[PDB]
Order: sequence, then structure tokens, then C-alpha cells
Amino acid sequence: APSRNGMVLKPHFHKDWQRRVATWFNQPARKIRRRKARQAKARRIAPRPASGPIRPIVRCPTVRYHTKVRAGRGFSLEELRVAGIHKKVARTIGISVDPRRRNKSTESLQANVQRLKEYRSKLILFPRKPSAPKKGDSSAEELKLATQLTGPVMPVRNVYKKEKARVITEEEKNFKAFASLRMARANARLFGIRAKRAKEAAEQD
Amino acid sequence: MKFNPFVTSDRSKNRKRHFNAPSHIRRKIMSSPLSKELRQKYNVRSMPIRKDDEVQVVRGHYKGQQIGKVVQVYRKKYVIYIERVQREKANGTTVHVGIHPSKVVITRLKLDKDRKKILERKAKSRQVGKEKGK
Amino acid sequence: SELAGHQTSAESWGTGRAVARIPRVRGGGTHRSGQGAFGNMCRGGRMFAPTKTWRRWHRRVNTTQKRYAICSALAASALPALVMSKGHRIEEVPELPLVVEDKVEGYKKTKEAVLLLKKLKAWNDIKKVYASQRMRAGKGKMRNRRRIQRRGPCIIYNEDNGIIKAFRNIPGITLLNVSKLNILKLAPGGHVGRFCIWTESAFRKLDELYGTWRKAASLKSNYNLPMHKMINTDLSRILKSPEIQRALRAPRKKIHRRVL
RNA sequence: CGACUCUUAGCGGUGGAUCACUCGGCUCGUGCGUCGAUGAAGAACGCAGCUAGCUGCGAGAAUUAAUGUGAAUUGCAGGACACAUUGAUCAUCGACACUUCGAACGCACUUGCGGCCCCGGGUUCCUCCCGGGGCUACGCCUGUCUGAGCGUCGCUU
RNA sequence: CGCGACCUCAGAUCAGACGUGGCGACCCGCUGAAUUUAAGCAUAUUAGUCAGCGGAGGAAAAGAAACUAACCAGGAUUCCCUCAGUAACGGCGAGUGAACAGGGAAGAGCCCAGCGCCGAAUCCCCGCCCCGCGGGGCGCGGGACAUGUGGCGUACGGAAGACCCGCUCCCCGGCGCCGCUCGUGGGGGGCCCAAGUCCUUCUGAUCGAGGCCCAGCCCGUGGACGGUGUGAGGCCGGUAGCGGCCCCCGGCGCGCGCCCGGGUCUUCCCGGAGUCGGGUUGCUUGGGAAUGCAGCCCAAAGCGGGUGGUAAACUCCAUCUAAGGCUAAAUACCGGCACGAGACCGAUAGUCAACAAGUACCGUAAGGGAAAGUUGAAAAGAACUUUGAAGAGAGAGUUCAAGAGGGCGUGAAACCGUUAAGAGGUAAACGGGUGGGGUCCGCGCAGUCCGCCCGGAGGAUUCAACCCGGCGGCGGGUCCGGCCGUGUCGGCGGCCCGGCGGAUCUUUCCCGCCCCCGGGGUCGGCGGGGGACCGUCCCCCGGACCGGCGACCGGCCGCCGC
RNA sequence: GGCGACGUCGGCUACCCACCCGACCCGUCUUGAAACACGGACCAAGGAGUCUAACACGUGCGCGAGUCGGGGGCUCGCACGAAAGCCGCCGUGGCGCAAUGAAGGUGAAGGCCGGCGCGCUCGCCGGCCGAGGUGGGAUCCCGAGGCCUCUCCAGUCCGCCGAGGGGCACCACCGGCCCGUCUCGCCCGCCGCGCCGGGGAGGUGGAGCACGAGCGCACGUGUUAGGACCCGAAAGAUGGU
RNA sequence: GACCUGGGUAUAGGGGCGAAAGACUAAUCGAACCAUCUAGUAGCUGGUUCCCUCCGAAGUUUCCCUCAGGAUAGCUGGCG
RNA sequence: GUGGAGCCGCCGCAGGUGCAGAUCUUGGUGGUAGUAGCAAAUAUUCAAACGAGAACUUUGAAGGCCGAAGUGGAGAAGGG
Ligand SMILES: [Mg+2]
Ligand SMILES: [Mg+2]
Ligand SMILES: [Mg+2]
Ligand SMILES: [Mg+2]
Ligand SMILES: [Mg+2]
Ligand SMILES: [Mg+2]
Ligand SMILES: [Mg+2]
Ligand SMILES: [Mg+2]
Ligand SMILES: [Mg+2]
Repeated sequence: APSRNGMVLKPHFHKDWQRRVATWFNQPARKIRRRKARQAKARRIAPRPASGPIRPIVRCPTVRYHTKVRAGRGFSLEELRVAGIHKKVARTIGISVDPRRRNKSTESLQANVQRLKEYRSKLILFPRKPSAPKKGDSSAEELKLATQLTGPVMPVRNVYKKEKARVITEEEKNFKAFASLRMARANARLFGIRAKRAKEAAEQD
Repeated sequence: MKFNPFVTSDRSKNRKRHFNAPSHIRRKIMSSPLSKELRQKYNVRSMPIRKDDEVQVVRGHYKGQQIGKVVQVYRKKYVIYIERVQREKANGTTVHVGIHPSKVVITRLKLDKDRKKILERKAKSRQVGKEKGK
Repeated sequence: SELAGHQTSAESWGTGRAVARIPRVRGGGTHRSGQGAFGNMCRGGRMFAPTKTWRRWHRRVNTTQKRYAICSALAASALPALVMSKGHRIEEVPELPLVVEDKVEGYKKTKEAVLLLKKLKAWNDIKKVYASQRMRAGKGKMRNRRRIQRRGPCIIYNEDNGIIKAFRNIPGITLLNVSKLNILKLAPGGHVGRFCIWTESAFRKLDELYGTWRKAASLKSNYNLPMHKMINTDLSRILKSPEIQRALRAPRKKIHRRVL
């Protein structure tokens, strides 16, 4: 059954696999179906924007991805609290709220607070019959378009810094080396041991 | 070219809707053209054929300037019988040979209260076709 | 072949009884009662390896080859030899990339379409399409395609303004948009060189849609047009050049046949 | 000579191959996504002027009413052509009707045997007298009526 | 001893309701093999699949954390692409084998018990009415439920009450009616282009030929099908934000019904048990010192509990809040009702089934389960004569054809009859080589050559040579008028009324801010916009070459036709 | 050069017949079949290496240190269109661009010149460069000489040219570098002087490096898993009559 | 006569029932029949469809619960 | 020659791609072959009638068999 130089293989076809096959012949028939689920939803709503509410700036987990910015679920209470808007009024403004999200940084806290005040100043509401509390005249001269596309304020916008040019100085071309990695890598793993020998000389008398 | 995606273009399903046709569809599909004198007086092209229309045959073995009335309209065999075109059998009894109404020209309609209302509706729906040319 | 021809209860007769060892159907009474059951031999059996609907029907071509073939499909529709040797009678027509002005895009009625092609001397190709109004040879007639036909000219445009309605009653004709061209329309049968009537605004847009060799395409993000493997391609001029024939030996033009 | 046998060919027979057709499949796809005690699915029987089957129907039984349509149905007869009555036919189908078995339901399944209630006539009827009509299955919920208890207790004698 | 209550329970053909069975493609709960693979076979694999059993629905199940994570952290479920044939499991053999980040589809959240608070402020049923259509009530008076706890405000994102502070008068349904509905809301009916023109073929045309310099006619209509054969125009139809009809639907405005939110501080409140968990025992899982589930035993806590993927003790940090509940979308669909199509099959195929197919028929039954399409355009289905008791003929007749005569299109081979020819004791058949006969073809038959040039013989016409008129092409030339290619630039020209590109530059520009003593310091930056520079593509003047299949005009040569 | 008219001339096939010679019946397993080995009375139609997944190698095409939209998304509501086109702040991801170790982890540039430290079997500073060397190596470069109607004076060329030179791919060898181990050894470093870090020199293990060649698509062959080229059990299991 | 026989009824598949033969249990019994799992599996029989051109073998080595088979080397062909 | 409505060449593409065998599947037909055979339970014969037609029908006569546990006369089951 084997032969000359080839691969040793484990095809997982020892199970009755012709019954559970999924063939995608309706896949153009469904791509033209859920376009119609968007178009006949977008005109169904309002001049309210398509593709739903506004999402936060959110940094990804897991060291491979922690250098980038993603759109999240909801802004949350801490960020809604500073911006001034109520936690249950926020989702009829068009702002999604995720109450189980935590803020433990302050840089990313103020990023979404700056994001959320920037949204409200480029939002125009419609009073029912024109009393207009916290709203003014004719609606931004008929609001300059009708309906937006795939994100309100371009939710990824992964941006980087300039940091143009420096001159290589002393204490910079001298010190911060490979050896500072290897010593800091050792000092993290000899940390608990060396604090145990320190107890031993304290009980030495 | 057909654009409506709810009506057939296959051979086998259009025949099956033809030979299994209901008898009220079957009077519609057994229609015959009016004569050139008479389609100018009524400005309508063709009419579903009935029992006492004066009529002449325009193609076939029996043809040519033989106005003579229909006498019996088989819908089941898609056939009118006309009182003059016949055939002697081997027995000597004479029988009506049957011909299809597409091969046949009405030369005098039989007007009743309904054949006014059919012509007027088939003629009124042509001036709106003229009114589209603006 | 839907499930199979395996909706039959049947066993081999096995032992002697002077019959083949193929499975026989059960029961008695009926004719179908001692007959050869499933197996690709039997009246009523199951076909060999019944065709499966998960066959790879569909093929990928990577898109620089799709755009490679669509630059080679347009460049041969400008050479009069290749477009006439595909059969399009383009004798009387003027200049081969035909460009009528952009007013043609607002034709709304097919009388205007017909005398257009007559005055561009391209009706004599549409009239050839009426000559191939045969019916199909073979069993494809009962699978509802009965008439074969030549494909004629293709009119390629931008900003449809009613032009699609005026030309589509004319047989054998094709209308494709200059933003979204098609290898299946421009090169029917796989052979290159279909006769085409461009419009001005379609014809100028080709420069910004495939790009020249100095500047890339603007409406296509990262595409520039493919370079040549031969620059001078008429080698009857190269081999008669004084640089070549200064260097050659001489022709050796005896025959030196077999000697008795 | 003739017969017999053999090989070719014509012509006739046996046989139903090939070819041409196709109101049938098969595959993929789209849209909807709806049974039943208010008796479903299914089964049995019956129903046409001449009708055994398939199809359609249910003692109103090859269909009724209505709306649309507007002169047929047809293998043969027969009958109303009436349509400024109501109008043949066919489709639609929203009104009515829908025998027997079946979850099948008075009890049994042997067309076997009841039990109350009312009706039309006979004893002008209670106490088992013709026909017809209504009612009578099991589970279980909320409520009602009836009432079991040396259960707990009150007021009593 | 009687009576009254209440609790536990009975009965009834009580009043009013409900459940049952089917279908089961997909979906949910259990139950569950073996063939097979390992070249044997037990663990393993097949497979938690087949069969068995129960429940649903137009979808179901899941679902708002007792999570993933371990860093700058994400944030219900479901589906896709990856992760990945990977970590892991395994006679570490055969084999098996998930997840989290990430990219997308879709996106929506909430409610109770408890803790307290409000005089049960609550619900059901009956009765007559406000007053009504197509029947549901808020309004009225009685019988129950209910304190063993109905209703309101409340849910872990915290909550409540009292302050103080600055806002504010709301939403929901029903009823009439007008105004629209993005493919232009749905359902149903009945309508809407243009040759049957002239010749012609034929059994019959839809064939073939023809229509002035307006292209014979129509075309938003040349899909299709049917009609005596191949049809844009003879006929259904198809095209069209075509018309008119009938019903049905989602949403503006008069009358009901409901209606104080937010911030700050202070005080008080704050949670689900034979459950978690541990033991052991089965199953299951990639889950390995046990992932999940289940039995039995033991059985909690409250700064607790669960989780943190190697058993344990110590510690710190992270994270979540379990043992109660609802919830749309993206998803699945070989059953159903309707549809559209196809590089499919063409009556031994394709469904078993194109037809009186789940039919005849078979088996006690479960179950098994076929054969079977084709006259012709139209029955015009062979009258009448004659032989025979009739089948069956011989004539006649219909039809283009009976050489289509009622399982009748075409009508193969095996097999058989017949006629013709040939032959025949080593069974027949065959290879090779000639011969004899035969069928038939080709030539046409002692009658076969065909075009080239020349000199002979008479005939018959007009050009050639030469020139002139005349249009058209070939080739060379100042590149002359235009012309574009490639390097060199400049006018920084069009950069501010130029395109793009650049992880070039500018802490003096311009906007919302951080770092110290109302202001201020480039005092180091942040979010955004500006304008310089470089890289490449757009015109003007010069210069460079070739004027390259990019060309026209002039003039030259030599052809050509008139 | 000669010969021949209405029955003659020529011709051949799936025609028939004669004769001489040669000749056992196919398929099959098999050392060996005409076999006293098996299958086949005869004709018609049917009838057996397929499709999907994975991989290997060859070949063809596009781009090329990159390549690839397959998953979504966009485009007026379009027969053909279930197609085609487009996206790029949709390149997430996949394979490739980096190996090695069980793991913690580490992780691929040398040669010359000038000088100095005991120029000490060891090295240090600066400059030049820049993938080391040897032997073969297609091709290309140089080339004394050679070849032309009368003799000395000059030109382009061409052919021959011993010898010499730079050497592609590739092969053999020697040396170097990275990772794991092993022996021997000495020096340096400091967000803190240690059961800390770094380096050396020789020897061996690796699927490495030594100026990238892959990726996508298509076709072919082979292997495998699947009913797997068709047909075949004696068995086994579930559920029923 | 431990007699024969009709009808009714009871016992059902690893079960029935047997004066015992592994008899009988619907022409089937050393484990019935019907359906499905199932197109079960076979190192073993049988078959495996057009022509021409070119090249053209092996039954031996080593291992294998291996001896009717496979892997491995050799022989072979194709691309170069 | 039949036949009566469709079909083919070239360039690419795609397969349910070509038969002599499989005790092959389905259908058809031969030789054997006018052959084996139309032989269990004793048996028929004469005239006539009807009829196109009589070894076989009906009738008349003769001869025979079942021989009362029947080849006689009635039923259950089953058949319909
Ligand atoms: Mg179809
Ligand atoms: Mg054919
Ligand atoms: Mg047949
Ligand atoms: Mg009626
Ligand atoms: Mg009663
Ligand atoms: Mg019961
Ligand atoms: Mg339902
Ligand atoms: Mg042999
Ligand atoms: Mg078993």
C-alpha cells in the first residue's frame, strides 16, 4: 500500500462522509438574497444610517494582535458617564452600549470619550412635532446626504506616528542592548528563588 | 426575448399546458383573424371563433373564396367545422373534415351583446398604445 | 442518479442452480422475480459509479490572467485580418476600431439602430446572422435549445441611456459595458477577434481602465498592461537586415542525391 | 432427371434492434412553509342515461350555490337557446353539504346490545310499546353542586 | 348528640375549556449495535452514527457570562474563512482530533423569586347595562381566587428613600379618511405590434425567389409553443414605471386610554441548596492525576463561591456571579404547496413507475412488485361484388404512401420459406496463389490525346508601338507643410484656478487638549487641516535623431485602366 | 514498330466454384493448451479504471520575494446573468521568505591592508572592500601567426589561429557561519555584583546558511482513503412477521 | 387403546416444543422468515470494449504469523 | 434502393467514450424434433335427430362398471 518516497497521510474518510456533505450551489442565490436583506432594510428604516450603531475603538487581545485597533461591541457605562449621556437613552441616539466591558486604561478611556462627543456633534436628530429640545433649526440644511455606509466614523482607522529623525547620541548607542534583555529575562525567573535565600539569612541570626 | 422569470420557455411544459388546456382558455387559443375589410371597420386584429361566423379558408386542400358558416366548434380537437367543406366517406355518407382556426379568416362576425363588449375592449386597448407615442 | 438503483431487496443465489452469481430479486409471481438485480449489467441495475453532484464544476482563474486575456482579446479586434478571418464580413466598413459619437447612447428605438448599422456598413454582418438560422443538430433540441446562430458584432459603451433597448431586438448582437468587459462575449468559442463598435466615451475610458505602459490603470488598483516578449515581430525584415546577413555563411544549395 | 445439403443475392415471414420524436424523470435553484375532536392521515363502500378502470365526487354523490367568463359538452343519444331574464360551458372558489370504519368517542366489534331526554302519531302515560331527533369515551384545568373523615378545632349538650 | 369552620379528599353525561393521532426532509431529548479497518484479534475504529422511542416549528435548539483571556486586553448566541489535520487522544499501532484570539454574515436585549415599601392598591367568573360594528372592554353590582402573598416600583450594568439642584410636559393602541408603497405592495380576471402580399414548390406549407435611391412591414415585441414541413408578422403569447377592473395589506390626522424624568450627596438594602463540592462507580470526550453527564454515599460556605487546561499544601493577582426565566436576525430543509432552469436521461435509458404503477400478480403475513410510448396531415378505419359455415381471401376503394389496414412510424440480425445461380464421398470454414463462371461498371467499340510556339492556307475585326487627354495606384527625396517617438532641459510654467504617490520636511501656520506659576512659557507634545520638498504624468519655446506599418501636398521615375 | 467494331475490350470487390500448397478453437489461469483443463447453442441492445479529498513529481501559463479572493462586499430591477467586473485601511489568512532544541530558549559575512599588547599556540584599533578557496567547466574576451591580379606604402572585413584571460549553471573537495550537545579554558559586561549575563578554542549531532523561488491556476502520471475497475460469499447486527 | 381426529386456545427465534432423531417450528432448521445496516469483507475465482508506431521485462536478494500475498533492491519505460 | 424530418465538416471544450467471452443482464430464435410423449383405477356398440362438419353432443336400444365404508343422496371448512 505504500510506495517510494512520498507522504504518510491520514485522510479522515473512514466515516460515512457522503451524507454530511454541504455543497454551495445556493451560495450566489444567497448572496443576492442578503443584499436584498440590506437594501430593503436601509430604505425600511429612515435616513438613519445603514450598518447599525456606532462602535468603539477597541484594541485586540493576545500579543500577536495587541498592536492594532478594532471596532468593539458597545461604548459602555464608564465612557457614557463622562460623555454625559444616559445609559438607556444612548441606544435611541444610535449608540450601542456594552455594560460588561471594563475600562482599566485611561488612554483608551479618553479615546472613546473623544470618539463619542465627536459623534454627537455630527449627529442631527428629528423632533416629532417641531418643539426641538437640544436641537435647532432646519435639519442641517437637509443633512447633505441621506444614509451612510459600513461604519459611521470609519471605525478601524489604524493610525501610526511620524517620529521623523533623531541624532544618535551617547548613552543611546552605548547601553540598551541584547544583554538588557537576557539579564531582565533572568531576573524575572530568579526572582522568587533569590527572595527565598533572603529569608534563609534572616532566620540565620 | 422573454424577461419575466415566472413564465416558461421550455418545449415540454408549453406543450403540456396546450393539450391539457381548460375549455375557457381553449376558446382563447382557437382564435382566427378578421378579414381585411372587417379589421379596418373594427380596428381589431383577430377574434375567438364562435358558432355562426361567416368564414373562408386561407390555406390547405380546401381553400379560396368560399365564404360559408361554421357549424360546430370542437374545442377538444382544436377544430371548427364549416358547412360547405366536407368529405365523402367510403360508405357514401358525407362528413365534415375539420380544420384548425388559425388557417381560416372571419368574413362576418356574429354580433350579440357580448361580442360588442369584446370588440370594444379589444379596440379601446389599442388607442392607449397609440397615446404612448409622445 | 438520485439515490441509486438500490431500492431493491435482493440476494445472490450463491451455490449451484446453474445461474450467474449476480444478485437476483426476491419473490414470485411477477416477471421481475429471478432477474439480475443491482450491478452495472442488469436491466434496471445501478450505473457504474453514479455521478455525484459534488463534482468540481467551477474553475478559478487568477485575475492577472483574466486581464491578460482581455487585453489580448481587444488588441486582436483591431487587426482587420483576425476579425475578418473569424468570419465577420467587415469589408465595406471604415476604420477598424469603429467609434461612433456618444449621441448613439441615447437611441431609444430600433429603426434608429438599423439605419445606423446600414450607414456604418455593418448591416451586411447582421444580415449574415439571418443566414445561420438553422435548427440544432442533435438531442439538444428537446433540451430546449433548438436554434443555433452566429454571434455578430458587439456594441460596447458607457452610460446606458436607452441604447440597450434599441439594439437588443436585432439578432446576433451583444451589448457589454466598458467598465465590465467579458471574455465570454469578446472571444466566443475561445477564438480571438470579434468585430466591435465602440463609442467615443467607451473608447477613451480604455486608457484609464487598463493604463498605458507609462502610467498604470487608474480605475484598476494595481494593474499595468503586460510587457512584450518580442519588440519587432516581423522577422522577414529582421532576417533581411544588413546586420544579420553580414554574418551568415552562404546557402548550401546542391541536393547531392544518392549515387549508384 | 429430381430430391437432399451448402455458399451468395432478390422477394416474403419471424422478430423489434437502430434512427427520429417525448404531456415523464432527474438535478440544482427561488418563494411560501398550511393537518386533527369544529373528527385529520388513511381505509371501506357508494354515486354517470348507456361506465369495468384511472380520475372526480359523497344519498345535494361524474357535483349545489356564488363570482368571473360568455356559447358549448361530444363515443352515442337527449334537452332547455333562453343571454336588454338568470348565462351553455369552463376556471376560480369565500356560501352550503360532506355515508361507513379510523385518535374513534354509549358498550362491543359479532350492522351485536343498550341507557336517559324530547318530538309526531298508537295503550291520549307512569311500570322497557313505531319512526325520528338530541345525549352518553378517556385524561385533565378553572369554577359549581353534592359529601367523606376516632384529620385539626370551635360553639354546644 | 347536634351545628358551624377549615384542612385533606371523593363523585357527576355539572358550566366552560383543553390534551390525544398524523406527517417527520430539516430540528430537540434519550436509546444505541454490528459488518468494516487494524492485513489475525479483544482496547481502539466503524460510531455515539444505522435501527428503536419520545416531542415540536416554519424554522428548531442556543442566547445576554459562575466567559475568553494573562496584554496596551477583549464582551450573549448562531453561521462562514481561517486557526488545522494543529495542541491533544491512541495495543502512542491503525486511526482519531477540538478551541481561543483574527476576518466576516447578522446584530437587541430583558424579566422574576428574594431584601424592603405601598390599608390586596391584584386577578378570575357571573348579571344587567355606556355602546358599537367583524367583539373585546376600562365603567356598575354580586360569587370565587388570594395574606401559606395577587399587583406596583425594582435585578447585580447596582437598587431604594430623603435631600438639594437645575429640565420638562408624554407616549400607546383603536376609528374615520386623505397622501404614498423604490423595482416601483400582494392576489384575480379580461385586453393591447407587424404580409397571410406577388411568383413558385408540395399531400399540405412555415420552403425557395421578389418588393424604388429608404432599403416591402413591425420591433422596448427576432423567448417559446401550437398550426397538413423548417413561422418576427395566421394564432396564444412575449416587450413595455402599458392601459382599464375587482379584492386584500404596512404606514399621516378628529374622539378613548395612559403620563415627572435627570444629576449630586447622605442614610438604608443587596440575591436562588440534597445545590455547589468531595469520594467512588459507569458512560462519553482531543480533554490528558478524570472535559461532560449519571447513579450511590458523604454533604457546604458567606471578604463566600466558580474558573485560571499536571495531582497537592502555601500565597498573591486576575476574572465571573452558578444551582430561576424569556428573546428576533444571520443558519438547516432529498418531506409539503407552488415555481424557474439545465454542457442531464431519451422507452433495456431516466424514478420502480412517460401508459388503467405502488397497478396486475405473488406470499398465511411482514413484505415483494412487473410488462407496457409511436396509424395518418385528417378515420378519410377499406362501402359494394364474389368464394367460403366462418376465420381467411380475390377484386373494387381512401390516402402522397396501406410498400401506414386498428400494439398499425422506420422494420436490423439470429432463424425460416421461396426463386435464381453455382457446387457436393476425406465435417464445414479460412490463409496464400492463379484460373473458370457470374453480377456490374467504365470506356466504345482496328474511331481516340491534350493544351504551347513557329512556318503554311483563305476568312473576320481592332488595338498594340508612338503621342496627347484622364483618373488611380508603386518606389525614391528636401522631412517642405503637418507628425510622433526617446534621452536633455528650461519657463517652478498650469504648483494658489496640476494629477497621483511618498513611514521626505516644517516643535515659528491654523483648530479641541496634557506639563507650571485670571493670564503666560515652544514649554515638550496630542486629534485634525494647511504648504514646501522629492518621485513620477499634462502644455509652451529651443535642441537631438529617425521620419520607423502615422500620414497628406508639391515635384520625379516607371506601371495601370479609361 | 505491330495487333482488334455491336459482342466485344478492361476491371475489381463480403459473388460463386475449382485446384495445388499451408492450415487443430477461441478466451483463459499456467513451466507447458488443440487438449481427456474450464467458460461459450445462436443474434440484438446493455456491460467494467469513475468521481471527490490529500500528496508526490513532470509539464504548460500568469505574476515573481512575493503570490492568492476561494470568504464576504459593491455595481439600475434585468433573457443569456447561479456568469462577468470591481475592492487594498477587505491581505484577516494560507503557503513561501529562517533554522535549531525535549524545553527554557537562542537564531546564519567574511577576506585584506597598516600598526600595537611577552606580533604570547591568543588577540586589539583603523581603512578597504565584500559571500572564501581549489580542480573541471558550455559560452565570451585577448591573440603572435596565417589566407588574397606586378612590387614598398593603408583601410574595413572574414576565415584559420598555437597560446593566454574573465569564468555561468553544475559536480567533487577544502575553509567559514547559525542551533543542540561535549571537552578544555580564560576574559568581559552592569536598572545591580549573583547557585548573574556575554564571549573563546577544538570535536560532533541538524531536514540549516553560504545573494532569495516561490505562489496561484491547469493538465498528466503514480500512491492512498473512500462502494473505488465490475460481479461473488460462509457470516454479523438492529427491528419486525 | 400411552387410541385416532375436527374446531377453539396457549407457547416465537439463541426463543418455542420434543416417549430424544439435534427431530419439528408454513416445501426453509446444528438457530426460521422479511426488511434494513449493505454496494459488508475477500492475500481468492471469473471478466475487463479502437488501430498503428517505438522501447520492452521478471520469477532472484533482504525483512514480514512471512510460503496463493506485500514491502525492499534488481530488471523495464517515460521525461530530460 | 427503401425511408419521411432533420443532420454534418473544421477549431477548441466535456464525458455515463468503442465488446466476443464475465455458468454476464434483459429480450429474441434455433438444432435436438414433428422426436419424447398424449398408457394408474376391465368397455364399448348400433340406428336416429340437430348440424357447414360427429369415434367424443343429445336421444333410443344393447352391452358394462361404481354395488349402500359407492362413481349414490345431503352438509361444515374453503371457494365466490
Ligand atoms: Mg425542464
Ligand atoms: Mg444523432
Ligand atoms: Mg422495446
Ligand atoms: Mg352552480
Ligand atoms: Mg337518539
Ligand atoms: Mg380505549
Ligand atoms: Mg405546523
Ligand atoms: Mg487456449
Ligand atoms: Mg444477531
